Amino acid sequence: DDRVLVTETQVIRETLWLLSGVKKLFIFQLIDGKVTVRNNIIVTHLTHSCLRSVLEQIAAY
Amino acid sequence: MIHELLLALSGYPGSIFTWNKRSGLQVSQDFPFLHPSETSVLNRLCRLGTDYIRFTEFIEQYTLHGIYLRAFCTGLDSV
Repeated sequence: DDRVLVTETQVIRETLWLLSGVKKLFIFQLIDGKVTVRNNIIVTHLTHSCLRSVLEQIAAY
Repeated sequence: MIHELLLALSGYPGSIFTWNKRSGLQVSQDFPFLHPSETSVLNRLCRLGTDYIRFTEFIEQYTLHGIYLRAFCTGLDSV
């Protein structure tokens, strides 16, 4: 399975945009009025799953 | 690009910010130098520019006649 391997600081900038209320973001791609995390996001650390966990909470916001 | 935008929000369209007679101000397409996520906020920002252009075009055209229409545009520039 392939993954994009985004850097670290890029996530915070994306998170700020989600807080701003902007749409069409490389992360948190909504489908039916419900924001949802992508599936190929991974950092050097955090074993590809905790990232899906931490983002899932911010997504709820 | 900043001073480029601050003119597009003034009523002067260019290559980066094309102008369409029906839809309004909007970004042409993806640009390599900038990020692909900004292509949205600008489109959200142009929804304001389209208003000022369609405002000032009507203000100049004065269009219908009557003093109460002249004064309305005269005041419309004050706000």
